[PDB]
Amino acid sequence: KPEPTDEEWELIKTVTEAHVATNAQGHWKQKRKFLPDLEAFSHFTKIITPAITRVVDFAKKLPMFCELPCEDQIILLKGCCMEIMSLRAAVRYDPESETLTLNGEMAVTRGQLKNGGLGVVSDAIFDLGMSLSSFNLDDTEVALLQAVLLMSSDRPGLACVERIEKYQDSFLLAFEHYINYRKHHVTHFWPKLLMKVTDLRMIGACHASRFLHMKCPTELFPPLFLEVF
Amino acid sequence: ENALLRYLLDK
Ligand SMILES: COc1nc(C(=O)NCC(=O)O)c(O)c2ccc(Oc3c(C)cc(C(=O)c4ccccc4)cc3C)cc12
Repeated sequence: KPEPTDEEWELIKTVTEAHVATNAQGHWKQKRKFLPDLEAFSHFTKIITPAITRVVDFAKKLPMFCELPCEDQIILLKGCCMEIMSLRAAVRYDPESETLTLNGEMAVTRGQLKNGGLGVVSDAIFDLGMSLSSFNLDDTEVALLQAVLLMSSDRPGLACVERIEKYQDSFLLAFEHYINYRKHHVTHFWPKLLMKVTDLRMIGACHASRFLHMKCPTELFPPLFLEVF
Repeated sequence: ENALLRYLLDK
């Protein structure tokens, strides 16, 4: 099966380095602090702003992202924050405590997130994290999933649709070719990862539909959180 | 309209 080309290895170095530079902690498990309906919902929305900022930081370290006009950059980032933040929490599922880790510091339970306004989406993120255990995603695989979600040509209002689709096709080969090389001991690993991308895409849309729901004065919500929905 | 997100996008 085809393995990464010389230029695909450079793209993997680049996107991996971007991810590791903008991922909270990375110890995240040992700096972890466990937590003991607009009052859990403050103390969450409050902790989003740094997580949104870390995503912006990932995108800005990707030279392909920086070649786009900022109208398209805003659009891309508005469509992939919750996806990336959801993946970043789901890869930090602890099977034993049954927690996800936010900002590499706060362990939350399924209940805490549903109580903090995520609603059904928290069930989706936990379920994903549970299923991502057997996948054993490394930092390169996570970074490439992130770049694939960022370079979504389907996002509304974009100008450079075909340029974005080309960037996304570069990541999808590099990622598949890396997958072929990592030789994961799961059957049809590529097809199943592609289904996970879709799980994340569904998380980004459901969250962005519960927003339109809570309109609960908008100024109780952090400024960045409102610009991304 | 998206003014903080724009401020962070530009350095
Ligand atoms: C997975 O999500 C998240 N991931 C990470 C994370 O892991 N970061 C990445 C990394 O580890 O580096 C975080 O830090 C998060 C911090 C706060 C957060 O807060 C939310 C959000 C964003 C939206 C809802 C709504 O559903 C909703 C309610 C009303 C209106 C609209 C939407 C509810 C809550 C509590 C979600 C976070």
